Formats: sequence, structure tokens, C-alpha cells
Amino acid sequence: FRNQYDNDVTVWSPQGRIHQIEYAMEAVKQGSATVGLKSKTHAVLVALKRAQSELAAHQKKILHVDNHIGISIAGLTADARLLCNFMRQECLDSRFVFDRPLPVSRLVSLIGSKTQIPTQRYGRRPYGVGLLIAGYDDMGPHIFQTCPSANYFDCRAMSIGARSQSARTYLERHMSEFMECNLNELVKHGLRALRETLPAEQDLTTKNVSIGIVGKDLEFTIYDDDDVSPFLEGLEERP
Amino acid sequence: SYDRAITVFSPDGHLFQVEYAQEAVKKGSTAVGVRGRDIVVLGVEKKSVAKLQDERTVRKICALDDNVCMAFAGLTADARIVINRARVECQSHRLTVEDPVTVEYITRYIASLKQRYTQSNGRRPFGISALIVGFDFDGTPRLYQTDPSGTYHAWKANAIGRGAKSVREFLEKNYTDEAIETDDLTIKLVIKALLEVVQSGGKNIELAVMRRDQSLKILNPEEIEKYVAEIEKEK
Amino acid sequence: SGEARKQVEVFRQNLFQEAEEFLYRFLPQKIIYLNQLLQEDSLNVADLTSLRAPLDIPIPDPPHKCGFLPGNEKVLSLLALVKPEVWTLKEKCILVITWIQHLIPKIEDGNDFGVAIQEKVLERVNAVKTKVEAFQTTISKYFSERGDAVAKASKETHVMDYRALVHERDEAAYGELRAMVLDLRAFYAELYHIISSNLEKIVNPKGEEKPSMY
Amino acid sequence: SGEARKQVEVFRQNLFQEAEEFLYRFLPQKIIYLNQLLQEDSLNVADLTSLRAPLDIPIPDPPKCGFLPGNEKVLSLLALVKPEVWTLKEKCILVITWIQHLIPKIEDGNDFGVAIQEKVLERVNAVKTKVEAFQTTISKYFSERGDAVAKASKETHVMDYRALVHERDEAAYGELRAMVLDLRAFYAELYHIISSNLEKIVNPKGEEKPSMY
Amino acid sequence: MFLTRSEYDRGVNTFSPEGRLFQVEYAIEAIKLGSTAIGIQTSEGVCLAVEKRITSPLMEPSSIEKIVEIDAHIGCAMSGLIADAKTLIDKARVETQNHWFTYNETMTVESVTQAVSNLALQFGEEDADPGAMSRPFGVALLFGGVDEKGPQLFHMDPSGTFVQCDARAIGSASEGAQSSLQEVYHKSMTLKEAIKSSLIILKQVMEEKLNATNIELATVQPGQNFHMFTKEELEEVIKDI
Amino acid sequence: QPEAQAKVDVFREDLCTKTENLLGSYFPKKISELDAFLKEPALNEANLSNLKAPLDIPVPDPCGPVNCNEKIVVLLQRLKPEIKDVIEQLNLVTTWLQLQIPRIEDGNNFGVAVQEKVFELMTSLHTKLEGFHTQISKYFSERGDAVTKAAKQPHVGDYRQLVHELDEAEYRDIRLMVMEIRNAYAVLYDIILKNFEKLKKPRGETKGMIY
Amino acid sequence: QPEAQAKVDVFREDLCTKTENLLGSYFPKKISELDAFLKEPALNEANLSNLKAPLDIPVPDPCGPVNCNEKIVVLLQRLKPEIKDVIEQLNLVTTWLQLQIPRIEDGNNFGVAVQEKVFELMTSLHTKLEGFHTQISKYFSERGDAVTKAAKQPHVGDYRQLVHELDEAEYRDIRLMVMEIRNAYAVLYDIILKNFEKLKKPRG
Amino acid sequence: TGYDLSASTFSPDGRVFQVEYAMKAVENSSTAIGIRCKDGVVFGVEKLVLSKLYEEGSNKRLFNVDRHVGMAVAGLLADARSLADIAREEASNFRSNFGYNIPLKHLADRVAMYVHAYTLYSAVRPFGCSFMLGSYSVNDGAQLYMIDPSGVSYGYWGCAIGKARQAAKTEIEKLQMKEMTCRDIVKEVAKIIYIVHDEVKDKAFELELSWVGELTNGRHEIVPKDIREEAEKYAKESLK
Amino acid sequence: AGFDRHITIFSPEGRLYQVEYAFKAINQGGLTSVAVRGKDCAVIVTQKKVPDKLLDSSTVTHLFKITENIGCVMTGMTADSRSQVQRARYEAANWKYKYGYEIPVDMLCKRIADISQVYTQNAEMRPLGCCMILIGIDEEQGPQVYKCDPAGYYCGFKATAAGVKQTESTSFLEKKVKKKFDWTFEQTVETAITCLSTVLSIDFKPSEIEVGVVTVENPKFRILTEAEIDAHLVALAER
Repeated sequence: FRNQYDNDVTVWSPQGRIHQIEYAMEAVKQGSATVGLKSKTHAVLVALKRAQSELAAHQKKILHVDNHIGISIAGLTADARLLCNFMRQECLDSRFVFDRPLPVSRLVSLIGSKTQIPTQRYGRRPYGVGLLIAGYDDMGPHIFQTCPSANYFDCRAMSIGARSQSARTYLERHMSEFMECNLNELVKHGLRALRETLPAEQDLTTKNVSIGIVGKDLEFTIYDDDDVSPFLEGLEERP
Repeated sequence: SYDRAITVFSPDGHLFQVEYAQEAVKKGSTAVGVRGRDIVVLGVEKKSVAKLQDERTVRKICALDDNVCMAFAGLTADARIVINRARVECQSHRLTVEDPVTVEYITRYIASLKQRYTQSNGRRPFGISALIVGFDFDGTPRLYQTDPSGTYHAWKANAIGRGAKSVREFLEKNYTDEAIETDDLTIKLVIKALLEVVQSGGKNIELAVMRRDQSLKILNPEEIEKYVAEIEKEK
Repeated sequence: SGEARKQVEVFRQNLFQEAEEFLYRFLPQKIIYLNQLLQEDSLNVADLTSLRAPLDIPIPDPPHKCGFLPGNEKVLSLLALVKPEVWTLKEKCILVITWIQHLIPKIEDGNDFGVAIQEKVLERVNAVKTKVEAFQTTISKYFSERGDAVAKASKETHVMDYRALVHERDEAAYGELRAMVLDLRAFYAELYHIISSNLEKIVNPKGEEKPSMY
Repeated sequence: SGEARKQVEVFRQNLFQEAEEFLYRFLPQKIIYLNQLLQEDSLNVADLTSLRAPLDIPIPDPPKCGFLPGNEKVLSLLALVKPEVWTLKEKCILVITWIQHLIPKIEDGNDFGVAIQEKVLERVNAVKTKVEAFQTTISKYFSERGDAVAKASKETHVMDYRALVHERDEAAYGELRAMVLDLRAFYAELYHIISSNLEKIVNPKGEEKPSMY
Repeated sequence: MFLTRSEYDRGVNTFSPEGRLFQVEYAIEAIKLGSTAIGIQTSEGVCLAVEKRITSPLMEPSSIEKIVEIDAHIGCAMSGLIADAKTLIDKARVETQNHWFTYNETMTVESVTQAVSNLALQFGEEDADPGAMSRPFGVALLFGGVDEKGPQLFHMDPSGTFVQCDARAIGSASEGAQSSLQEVYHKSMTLKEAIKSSLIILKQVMEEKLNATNIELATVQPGQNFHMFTKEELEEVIKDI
Repeated sequence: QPEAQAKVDVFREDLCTKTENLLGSYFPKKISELDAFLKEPALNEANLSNLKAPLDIPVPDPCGPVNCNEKIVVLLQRLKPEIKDVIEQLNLVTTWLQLQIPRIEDGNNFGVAVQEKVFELMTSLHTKLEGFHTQISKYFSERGDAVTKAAKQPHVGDYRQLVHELDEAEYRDIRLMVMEIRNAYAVLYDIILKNFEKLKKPRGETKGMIY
Repeated sequence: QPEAQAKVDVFREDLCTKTENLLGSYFPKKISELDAFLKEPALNEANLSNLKAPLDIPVPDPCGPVNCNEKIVVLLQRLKPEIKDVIEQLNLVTTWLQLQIPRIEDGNNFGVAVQEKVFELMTSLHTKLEGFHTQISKYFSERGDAVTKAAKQPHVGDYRQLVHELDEAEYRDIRLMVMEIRNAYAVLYDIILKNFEKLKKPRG
Repeated sequence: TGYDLSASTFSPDGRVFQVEYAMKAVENSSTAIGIRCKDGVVFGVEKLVLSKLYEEGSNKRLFNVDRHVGMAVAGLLADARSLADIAREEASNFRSNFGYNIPLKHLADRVAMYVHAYTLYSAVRPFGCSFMLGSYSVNDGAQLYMIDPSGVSYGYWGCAIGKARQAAKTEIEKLQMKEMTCRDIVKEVAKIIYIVHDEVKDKAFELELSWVGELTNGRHEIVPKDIREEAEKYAKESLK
Repeated sequence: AGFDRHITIFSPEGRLYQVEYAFKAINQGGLTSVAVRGKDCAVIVTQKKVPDKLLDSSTVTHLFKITENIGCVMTGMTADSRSQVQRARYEAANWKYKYGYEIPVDMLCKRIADISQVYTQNAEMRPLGCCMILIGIDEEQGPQVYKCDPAGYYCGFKATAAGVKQTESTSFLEKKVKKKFDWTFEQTVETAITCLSTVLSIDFKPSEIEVGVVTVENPKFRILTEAEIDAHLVALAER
């Protein structure tokens, strides 16, 4: 049967696996894909937004935590809104207390600690949002992904979301080129990688793509529907 | 499956425990309210004397405050808690805003208390539906009804409790501006309607009227006898 | 292949149109026709003695193969009216089962309530199928049983219980046919009611995709 | 007496070795050989008319039968199938004994492996019943054909009885073909379940009490 | 072949194999139990319309209140459980007022939706506060108002997600009404056309024949504040249909 | 052994290819073939009395070869291959799903469950078709026994009727089997196609490492 | 009653003593014997055609005693004693375990549960071995019926084949039973030995 | 059987299965080894590279719990990072109140008690991480301590955690570590890490090595890349 | 059933099965501990099994010092044992602080035992599965040996044992007390070692046994050094 061992985060399975945490991890797959890549001078997040209906506007997939840090959500939007608020307050706190932009890595550690507590204690469900966090700090451009499981990873590039393996595949092959890339080239590489996730009939449009760029001189900026047009125009056609 | 906890929502989005509490109200004694132009009349059936039981203790119709009166159908004990809590609020509003509570404010307060009970597991919804009758500062008569769910609606006339469906049909047909024209006529309409559902005659109906500034008056059994007689004679 | 989906989709669409039509036309018409067959005096015979059919076997008395002993004609004409009906119902019931089976949705962890409505309706359609199939078996059983009794009664002319058995077997079929025409009529009726009452859930089990929470 | 455990343990090690050889040798070889019998022209005859075999019973005409032989084509094919049916049955039994010998001491927890073994046992049991039945059908075919022929000869007039003998033969041919795919599929399904889950099947529980207690 | 086991549906705070959090999904289904409400946002203003669903003639029509004013600039049409709506309309009314007190300005429609949404998100037991409903809220609100960016209509769902919608229908006939809305909506339509179009769609979806009593209609054109068409005004528009 | 690895690999490749052919090509075509077959008049006979075949058995106050009902034997010839084919295809689909079941693990049971559930319906179709096969065998034996009984006892009229009834019943049943065979074919496609992603890849893509 | 207490105690002492003998000494010995028997050539005959034995029924263009297949009967003579021995030994273990089952109490049930699980398996072997016994009985009746049918109806060639087939099947079945009997004895040692502490002392 | 569902429950035979189930979690993780030699303690972790995309020198499984002590973890990483935080907090407190660097034996005990608490209550699951702590202080000496999910803490001359724990222990056993010096051990740890790694099952690994000892002046520190590179070469050559 | 599975529920025959299950856990450890009280000395001996050569022998001990003059041997789950020792050490100090004199051994067992009853009566926690035997010298009553079990029973014994062979060990000790000869320090230690050895059939070497003694002449609990253990062991073999 094995229906048992899956009811709560507090029950270890006979083989060492906490099933609810794994089930939570599945939530990220349900969400629309997002791709994050880094260059020696800039970090970029690109997202494929989805719309309930033609009349409805596309959802926000990229959110600004701070001038130096921004996140893209894949998964339940609610968990993301809650985590983002925690992150924003933690960043605001550092500026008031130490007058320094919070090191991006430190923030991810804090998101991990908050995220882990639901996993070990009966009660709150594990957060089911998967987050890609991008920021430029003194150490440099940084791209980190956070699983619904609290584990976090530092990545040269990553795509989280539905059909994200295809994007990871493109990113791995063209990865070396990214480090020395110019900003236009880096966003262009990313837009192509998310294109792979899209169904063959669908095409990247100004409406479904959101680009967020943070860099030594650029505060995190989410280029949106009409401002993605410069980055999108240079792109070619589906392979 | 989806009926054991108030918090759980059924596939199809029905919260079953709240609906079940509404079933409890149906098991309770009938109550009818008619909003006459100058009088609001609230009438409730009395189950039985039991011979050895004093009737003063059992009172379905109660006055929340000078201008607001309430009748209830449902678990009797819950009503006593809600009635008491409403009375504290009526007096507390008078303390806070110096002004007598409007009928609707009391209805909203009573409703919120009930909703609060439905919202969290660990508390059972109060199994009472109430008819709150009152006259506002403008002096317009107002009749409102509340349900275990916490929905409040204003009804020109309504019946809650067992047989409510039958009386409400009777009221829909019988109620007219002409019927509410005379204060006696209004009392007659409620008595006639309760008669439809009451197994016995006038012996089993307790009725009360609140006039524009007068306090709630529970009609004496004799006064009820006179009214039933006029109705029976006219029949 | 999209083309393979298309070929099944063509069949699925045809079944839907037939099911809708069968529900709004054949099922109501059949209820009326069957009620008439029941109303007819032929299936309403007051005395079973009239159904008794001649068994021309000579009895043994103190001082050859019997002449042809025909089947109870009255029962046979009734059987001839019933046999088409048993098959129309079986086929129409089968059309409905396929319609529901096709409509069942992709298996999912939850929101499987619509599937449940489909399952309970299928359980009724299955129960009806077994009962109706049995009716067809009974017709053959009667012929074999009546035949065996006729054979035994001629072979041992002395035993009269065998003669009674033939009369009883005929009596039972008349009684059974009356019940069977009643059941087919009832079955069309129950099927129409379960499907009509629960049509929405059966047609669209899981409903509109949940607005994005993702 | 430890002597008894040794005898069983020697039996277990023999069974373990036999199973490993069967999985990596007898099982793969049989899968290829059976597919060849399946793709052999004999089991793929397009027109069943070829299978029809002579029935020497005189038709009744207006004014005892000679020896009636079995359909040789079916008999030759059956003669090939009977060894194959038995070899699968024998091998299935050896595998079942090995899983059974490897089930561990019953305990309240750490029973995931025991459950894997039970899932595998469920499949082996399903296969055993199906394969045993194949053996039964072979015998039934001869008996049913034999009675049918007897009935046809005893009552020459009935012609459906003659059709029945022919129909029984056609079915056996269709069944033999289905049986060979089934045996091949069975060897294959067994190889896949045992191979995929061998680690857990061999060592279901392992040691989970360390310094905790 | 039916696998209807479920068993992960009951109890929020449980993720189904496939990570679907079914209780929240079921709550979204509840809004279908509610009366249909349709909102069209046009440059001239945002119009909101709802079906009252009056059970008995004796019930006073005014009391049913499926369109309410959060503040002069923003109004809300709600479909779903009436009671949980009352709490959400209240958080909104306090938050608009709190913004006036703290910042002496009028909240944009989007911020007000974010504010009510934040309350809705709390159903997950996100906070340790005792006074938070465990169940996801069962109401969907369409919030329409004239702000700095001009007429805007945002739709909120029991999940707590909110999005701007040029036209949306929430309720029993939302599927189908939305389809019709898609065909009729053109960005250029004036509010007068939208009011007529929305009422045409409602007449089709509603079981009862449209009458001034059965419908509630409101508009928030940029110069004017939230306005609820009175029976006389409603009679004029329905007559045009 | 390498020969072993290759031998298993060939079987695995062929099975996966054959299933794609059955689902992509054979199943759509079969539905069409059956659909034309059912539309054809041979299995659309309004009056079963027409199906009746003359019995020459003499009526009492010497029996010639009593032929079978040609109309039914003709229909059987068309139906019998179909019953066997659907059985073969059901064996193929069961092995295909079985070879796609992952190594047992505590988690990711959904999908392994969908696979097992799909197997159950398919095994059930297999049982229903073997049940149909049994019915076909019974027709020849029962009609034959009936004819024999009628011949042995010319006096019993009912036995003569039984022969006609068994024949009339078979045509009706045989038409139903064809309709059912089409249904089984279509449902198999719907069950697999609708739930294909889980059936083909039950565990799902690798998703990070908690450990 | 004191004499009765001696009578019951003596049965209890004997049951416990006999069981240790079966597991400690008889079961190892039987597994060796069954191993020796399977190795022997009579039950390892590659060509089942050799097993086929002549039927003298005259072919149709008066039948003498048609003897039974000596090879099968010879094998049955070796197999049938073994089948019976295990059925008896299984009773000894089934009774022994039941005596070890303790007074029913609300808890500490695991142990009673282990005893029940082992009991179910031993009972399951009993059903299989009884099934083997039924099969042995059927062969004699079925083979006789087939020879009789063939002799009664010489015209039918299939009946002659059926007799040959029944014999072939029996040899295979008997061979399998020897293998199953060995396995059934061996599994019994594994279940009882592995769970012996709980079976002997379920409560703890 | 409902005995295994919670840690509050005890099985009829006396075993708390949920703790044992948690111990199985560590076996899922990759092997990590710590060897204590006379000069100091060297820890090594084979960190599987799941994807080329992940940055090197990240996803670290070796954490510094205080200036003088280092922690190597195996098991669910999330719990480990959280346990590391508990340890760091405990170390800070010992310095804040008692005014000196925490003795490692005490640190292990305090963290173990925290880990054990989870074992008793039913609200919280046992932690799924097994970790090793090591420190060198001139007064205390070199100390390696390993904590199981149960909360059992013991001092190990050499220790291994993770999927290949049994295999690694056999290799570690033939080392005569007490006599050996810290620099030599780093090569040896690598040899063992390479031997245990299964190339077929695990595509590739990056060895992360850390050490504390007289050479590091009692500060746990990541081994300098020159030393690590030399060791990785020694290991491949030995693997032959 | 279901009568077991929660400590709070009582069986239909009032047996609180979960507490009984805990006593089983002490045995699961596989180690036995014997304590014997002499005229002037109290000794606790326990079997020390080191599973791996790598483990440092010094770290593994079941003998702990609750206070300078009270010593305890805890048998059962190792982790639970350490937890109880800390509570005992805290309780022992808290007595000195509040009452100004060293806790009497009986009172330490009583406090520790009473804590165990709370676990036995409250639903969330599990009875700790360990048994603690305390040895101390009280000036008024001479040497004292007390055992507290997971139930909360706190009896004091002239001699006692805990672990897998407790029943056998008790029988051996019972025979020796019945033939009372009184016990000198040497005899008290010798009796303990002979008992553990005979029940286990081990024929112990100095490394396998840990022996702790409290004497009136030197009241402080001391864990004997391997050499000291060897001396007693050698004498036992010699005679």
C-alpha cells in the first residue's frame, strides 16, 4: 500500500525519504518555466508568464526583493508572495542596521532556514514555491535556486518550472559562452533557452516574456511587456 | 468523508457541517415575523405545558434592548448564549457611541458571532436562526433574519423553524400592503399563519408586538384568545 | 500521433451524439412501447389454465412414439415479441457504457469525485447488463427444459408428475415473461433517470481547469 | 544443532547460484529461442484451411468409422510447445523457492524489502497459475476433440459436430501461438522484475539497529 | 477503469502526490456555487454587474448586497460564500482608510487587492495568530476602480492570486460567460456599450428573466465615485436590451 | 554475458516499437475496419426469423446430413480472428506496461499506481475476450447437441425450436461481440493515451537532491 | 484431576520433543533424501516420448489387458510415501504452534501475530500437499477412463493420444511434486527457525 | 502495523522504528570521511556533481561551526544546515558565558541533546542528518566526534558516514592513523574517497577536503587548492 | 487492539502497554549491568562492547557521575541514557543550591523517577527507554543502591541487574545474598564480576568490563582503571 508514510512531514518513510517534502517539490513543475543565467558583470532572470484568459493579464513571475536582489517564482504564487516579503524585510533590516546591501548569499541562507522549519514540525505545509534568486554583490553576480525542500544551490545558470529540462539542456551546451557575454547576448541566450520549454506551436511574444537584470551598475530592473522588445527583436526563429 | 470538519471543503465546495447546523434549526419550534407599517409582530409556537412545568422560564421571544427584540429557533441553550452576548453589545454600543443600536447593527453583530464559530474547527456553529425585529431612529420598521452560517438578510415577512416552508408559502400568498394596514390585522396575519403549522390552537402560540416607541409587549393569553376568536369567526 | 487521436475522437463524437439522441428519443419511446405490451391482455392473462397447451401423450391402461408435441404456441408468440426487446435494450445499454467509459478522465490524485459519479452510474449500468443478459439465457433454458420434460413424459408414460412439470414450466415462462417485459421497461426508465439527473458530472467529470494557483 | 542450518544454507547457496545463472543465461537464451518459434512460419500460417484435417466419417445418405487421426499439424506444434511449457514452469518454481528462502524474520518495521519481495511473489504466483493452466488446456484439447469425434461418428447425421472438431483444432493453433508469446513474455517479465529489484530481493532488511539501542 | 481513492484532498497543509494542494482547488470550485458576476474595464470606466438570486418575494431585495463600495474610488462585486466576503470587504475598507490616515492619499486598486489577498493567503496557517480562518476563503472578488493608471479591474480568487482583467466573470456561469465576453469585448468599447453587453450576457446565463430586481449594476467612471444604478436607471438600461 | 545483454535488448526494442505501431497505427485502422464491418448488412439483419436454417429432421405420425446455419457460420469466420487478435494485442500492451514499471521504491508511487490500474482494466478486457472465446466454442457444441436431441426425438417440437433459438441467439451475441471488440479497442486507446505520460515515464524527471 | 494432569502433561512433553526432532534431525535428513532422489535418473528423463508406453488396442480396419505405465507407477511408489509424510509432519508443527499460542490478552499481540503468520503458511503448505494427493488419485482414474474410452471407441485416434498425454503430464507433475516437497520442507525450516524466538515465547 | 508511524510510539519489541528510518536517510547521501591523526583532524566529502550548471565550490557539505571546530554532514542537507546553525549558536553561547572556545566533547553533547529531543516528541520528526565535528586545541588534543540521527555521540579515531560507510571503514581501518601526520593523511583520505566512489552509479565527484590541527594553528580551514590538487593526483595514481 | 500505540490509553485490563514496551527497549541494547551493595562499598559493573576498532574506547561509557559522591550506570537506548544523566546532574546541583546539602541518593532516584511518571501520563512524549542504577554512600544509612525504571518505580535494592540477562543475573545474586556472608570491598567487586561473567558465560578480559565503586572510606565515585579491573579479574581466576 504505502499510502501510510505520505500523510505528514513528520513521518520518515521506511527507506529514509520524507514523502511530503518530495510531493512539495513536484509543485515547482506545475508552474511556468523561468531561466536564470549569469555573466562576469551581470545576472539575468527571464520568465514565461501564463494567462488565465485572453482578457486577463499575464501573471508576475519576476519580483524585486531589493536594488541588488530579485527573484523569479515557479510554483504556488502564495508561498512566493510570503517568502518574498520575508526576504524584503530581511534586506531592509540589513540596510537599517549595517547600512550595507545584504550579501545575496546570506539572504539565501535565511530563506533556507525559514523554509526548513515547516519540513520538520507538524503543522505548516512545506513551502511549494521554487525560487531563482539573482543579485550582484561585492563578490560578484550571483544566481541561486531554492527548492521547496529548503536546500539551496549556487548555479552558473538554472531553469526551474515546467519543461525546464529542455532549457537546462540548452544552457549546458552554450554555458561556456555565457561568462564573457555582453548583456544583450546574455539575455538573448536566455530567451532562447526558455523558448525550448515552450510548446512548438507557442512563440515568445512581448506579452509572455519578462526579463530582470541586475549588474554592477544596474539596479535590479524587470523589463516587462514593451521593454522586452529590444531584447526579443534580435532573436532569430525557432530551431 | 468531507462532512466531519467545519474547515474542510467538499469537492464541489460545500462546507457540510455548516449546512447540517442549519438542519438543526428546522427541528426547532416555528417562529414568524411580519413587518407591519407601524408595528413589528413576532410570534412563536409553544411546544406544550407538560402540566407540571412552569411556563415563565421558557421564553422564545426576548428583548435584546429597548428598541430591539429577538425570537429564536434551534438549540435552546445556544440561543441563551447568543441572546446574552447581543444584550452586552447593545449596552456596549450605547457606552461607545452614546446612541441606541440600530436593528441592523445588532443583526450584524449577532451574525459575526456565529460566523466566528463556523470559521474555526474546535467550536461548533451555534445551531440557532433568529428573527430580530426593531424600529430604527427614522421609525421605519425593520425585520432581519440570521442563520447559523452568519448570513443576515432583511425579510418583509419570514418564518424560521419547523414548518417554516409551509408558513412562508402561506405568508407569500397572504402578505399584502392591505394586510399590514391595521395593527390588529398584522397581529391576525401572524396568528393565522402560525395556526397553519401549529397542531393545537391559540393555546400553543406565544406572540409579541413592538410599537413605534413602546417597549416589547408579550400579548396576554386572553388577548391572544380574543384574536384567534375573531379569526375563527371570520373563517 | 494526432491522427490516431482524431480517429478515436470521431468515434467518441459519434457515441456522444447517439447517446444524447438515444436519451431524448429511443429511451422515452421504449418506456411507452413496453408499458403497452404489459397493458395488452396477452401478458395479462387472468387464468393460467388458458395457457395450458395440449400434451397429446396416451396414458397407459391394461388391455408407439407419441405424435408431434408442439411448443405452447401462446408462450412462443410472447417470446417472439420479447426477444427483439431484450436485444434492443442490451445494445442501447452497451452504447451508454461505452459513452461513459470514453468520458472517464485522465487519472489524477484528487478531484476524483466526478469520476466517482461516473463509477456509480457505471455500476448501475453493469448491474442492468447482467440482469438483461440472463434474460436471454432464460429463453434457451425454457426450450431445453420443456423439451426434456416432454421427452421424459413420453418415455415414461406412467409418471404424471412429468406431465405436470410441462404445464408448470409453461406457466412459469408466462409469469417470467410478464416480469421480464416489466424489467426491461423499468431498466430503460432507470437508465434515463440516472443519466439525466447526473448528466453534467458524467459529461465533464473534473470540470474547468482550476484558475492558476501556480 | 547447527548441522540443520548448514544443510539448508548449502541448499540456499545452490539455489542462489542457480538463480543467478538462470537470470543471466537460461532466461535470455529462452527469450530469443521462443521469439524464433513465434516468428517461425509454422506458427504464423495465414490460412487456417491448411490446418483443416481430414475427417473420414461417411455422410449419411438415403437408401463404424475408419481410424480418425489427430490434426498432425497441431500435434507437431504441441510436441514443440509441451517441453517449453514445462521448462518455464520448472524455472518459475526455482525462482519462487529462492525468493521464499530469502524472506526475513517477521518484524514490526523495516518491512519495505519484505514488501518488495511480496510484490515480486505476487507476480510469480500470477504467472504460475497461468502457466499451469496452459498444461491443462493441452490435455483438454485431446479429450474434447476425442469426444467430439466420437459424437460425430456415433451420430453421423449431425454436421455441427464435424464443424466442432475442426473448430477445436483451429482454436488450439490460435492458443498455441498465444501461449508461446505468453511464455516468452513471462520469461521476459520475470527477468525485468527480478533484475530491477534484485538488490532488495536478496537483502530485504539489512541492519538498522546500530548504537541507537 | 476508475481510481477515485483521493485521500490527500482532506486537510489543507497536505501536498498531493503531484503537488496539487487540493483543498485550495476545491475552494476555487465553490465560487461556481455562487451567482455569476461580470466586470468590464473600459477607458470610460469599470462596470460591475451581478445576479441577486432572490429566493422568496418576502426577502427585501436591497439587503442582498453583491456589489459594495470599498471606497469612493474602488468597488467590489463578490461571488461565493457571502459571509467570508464580508470579512474580506472589511479588511479592504480598513486598509483603504489606513492608507488615507498614514499617507493622505487614495490607494490604487492594485494595492487594495494585494491587501485583501494578503489576508486570503493566511489561510495556510502561515501565521501563528489564533484568529485566522484555517479554511481557504470561499469568495472571489472583482475589484474595479479608477486610479492613477485610470480604470482598472482586478480579480481575486480563494488562492489569493490577483490579476488585472479587461473583462472577467466569476460565478456559476463564469465558463461560457467568459467565452461570450471574449467575443464581445473590444478595448475601445464605451461604458454604455459595456453595460449593455454585460447585461446581455447575464440575461443569457441567468435562469430567471432579467428584471431590475434580480440584477445589481455599478460603475466607477473617472470623474464620478462608485455609483449603483437605481431601479429607475436599471429599468432604462434593461428596456434597451 | 554480452550475448545476453543483446538478446534482452533486442526484445526490449521490438516490444517498444510494436506497441507504438499498435497504438499509432493498428488501433486506428482496426476501429475503422470494425466500423465498416458493423455497418455491413451481414451483421445488420432485422428479422432473426430470416436467419432460421431449415432442419430436415422427419416429423413423426432417416435424417439426412443436417447442415449448420450458414449465415451464422459465415459471421463467425469474420468475428473469430478479431477475438484472437484483441487477445494478442492485450498481451502485448500488458507486457509493454510491465516492462515500463520502475524499480520499486517507497516514493513516486503515483504513476506506478496509474500503471498498475491501467494493467487491471487491460487484464479485465483480456478476461472478457477469453469469455467471448468460450461463448464461441459453446455455440458449436450446444447447437450440435440440440440437433442431435431433436433427431433422436423427432416427436419433441421444443428441441427443434431450441436449435433455431440457439442460432438466433448467436447472431445477436456475435454482433454484440463485434461492437464490444471495437469498444475495447477504443477504450484501450483512451486509457493509454489520456494517461500516457505517467505510463511511459512513471518516476518523472530528476528534481534536485534533498540529500 | 491429578491423573489427568499427568496425561495432558505427557502429551505436551511429547509434542514439544517430537517437534525438535522434526526440525533438528528429520527435516535435514529429508532434504538430503529428496535431493538424492531428484538426482537419480528415473525422475530426470529428457525424452518424455520414452515414457510413452504401448497401447495394444487394435486399430480399426477383443482387447487384451492393457497394463499401466510401469515408469509412472514406479515413480508414484517413491513419491506417494513422501507426500504423506509431509502432511503428517505438518500436523505436528501446526499442533505444536497452537500449543505455544498464549492466553489472549489485550496487548503484546505481536508474537501472537507472528505465530499466526507461520501458522497460515504451514496450513498453506497443507493445502498444496493435499492438492498433490488429489492429483495422484486423479491420475489412476483419468488414465483408466482414457484407456477405456479408447478401447470402447478404437476409431478415435485422439483417445489413444490422450492416454499418452496423461502419462506424460503425470511424470512431469510427480517430478514437480518432489521438487515442491523439498522446497516445502525447506521453507518450513526457514520460517520456523527464523521466527523461533517469537514462536516459542510470543509474549516475551 | 502502526508502530512505525511516530517516534513517540515504541514497537511491541521495544524498537522506536522512526529513528531507525531516519538513520536510513544518511545512507542515501554520498560518503564523507573524517580521520584523526596526531597533529589534527582531516575531513573529506565526496560531493557528487549533479549538474554542470551548479557552481563549483558551492553546495558545500563541510561547514565551520566555530573558529576551532569543523562539521562534515551527510544526510538531508536542509536539516544539516539547520543543525549547523544550532551548533554555531551553542558555540557562541559557550564563549559568551564561559568566556572560552567550547570544548568539542561538550559541543557534541549539547548538539546531541538537541537532536535527541526530536526523537522523543511526536510533533517533530527525528533530524535526518548524521554529522561529524572535529577540533584541535593544544590543551584538549585532536578530537573527532560523530552524531547519529538518534543523538548518540561517540569519539572516533577514524569515522565514515554516508552510502559507503561500511566500505570506507575497512579502508580507514588499515591506516595506523595515530602515528601519521596531518599532511600525509590528506593524501590518504583522498585515496579512500576515490576507492569508495562508484563511477558507474555516480557520474562524477569533486573531493572537498578540510582540516584542523597544529598546521592550521587550530583553525578549521578548507585545504589549500595546491594541497588538494596534489592529493587528488595521488589518489588517481593509486586507483590505477 | 489499538490499546497500545498511545501511553495515555489504558488497556481494557488496565495495563498501559506502551510503558511495558519501553522496558523491552532496555534489552534491545544487548548489554547487562549488575550492582551489588557490600557492608562498606557499593559497586556497579557493566559490559562494555566496542562495535568498531575506530571508535575511541575512552568515549564509550555507560558509567556517569551524577555528583561527586553519586554514580550511575544507565542501560537502554544510549541517547536516552545521556539525557537522563543530564537531568540527574541538574537535579543534583539544584538540590545543593536550594537545600544546601548533597542530594541523598534516594531523593535523586525519587526525583528522576517522578519525572518519568510525568512522561507516562502526558500524551506527546515517549517514556525514555533507559534504566538508571545509582550508587552512593549516605552517612546515616551506609551504602545505597537504587534503580529507577521507565515506569517511574524507584525501589532500592541490596543488589540488582538491568539488561538482557537481568533475570538470570538476579537469580545468581539471589542465591549469593541468601547465603549471606556480608561483603568486603573485594568480595562485593568479585561477586559482581562473577555474576556478570557467569550469566553471560563471557570469561571477561579487563577491556570488556567497566566497574565503578563508592566506598565509605573514599566516598567519591571512581571508575576503576583497566589495571585495577585486571587485578580483581586475575584474583577471581587464581581462586
